[PDB]
Amino acid sequence: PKQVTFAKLNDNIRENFLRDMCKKYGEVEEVEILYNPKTKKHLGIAKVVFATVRGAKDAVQHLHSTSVMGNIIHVELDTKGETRMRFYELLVTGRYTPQTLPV
Repeated sequence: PKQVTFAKLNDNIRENFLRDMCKKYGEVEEVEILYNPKTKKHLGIAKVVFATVRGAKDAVQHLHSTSVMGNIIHVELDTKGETRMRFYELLVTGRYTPQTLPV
């Protein structure tokens, strides 16, 4: 369980921002913001894979439900990205918006 899913990220948070915020908790191996692949709209969700279990755990512990860039973000362990997959489906089809995603 080294993979973490972020949700309700402000659309001014891209890879450099999220990498910087996650490196405080441990080495970071992959960071990816998800977009609508046609319109390029930021969907507020992201994948981060940490080098260690401890990095992912500490990042979730200290970032979940914190105020970042003016709203409360959602951060959770997502071992195979299945939770983020459901988030993606709902967001990229416009069933919800990035800030109204049920979490």
